[PDB]
Amino acid sequence: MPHAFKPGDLVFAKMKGYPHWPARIDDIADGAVKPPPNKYPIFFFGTHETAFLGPKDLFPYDKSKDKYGKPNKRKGFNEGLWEIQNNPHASYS
Repeated sequence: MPHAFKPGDLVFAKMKGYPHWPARIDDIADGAVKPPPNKYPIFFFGTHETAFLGPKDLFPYDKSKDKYGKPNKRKGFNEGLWEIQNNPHASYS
């Protein structure tokens, strides 16, 4: 049975106006800005952008990849597919 989301989990993350996007739940570094309550820091692969999202926009990667893990025209998307498949826990700093 599923647990709550935790840093390191891989997802497709949904934002208004964008396709479901390969992403991870990030850690928050010491001294770094924390997310709002009930929100997680999402690191989007490919773009390497962060946004704060709740579980309603987070689709676990293993269950979702056959649907959402397909090339997309949008900038950064296909780089993002490579990252989540090939080195999803690397530093992209």
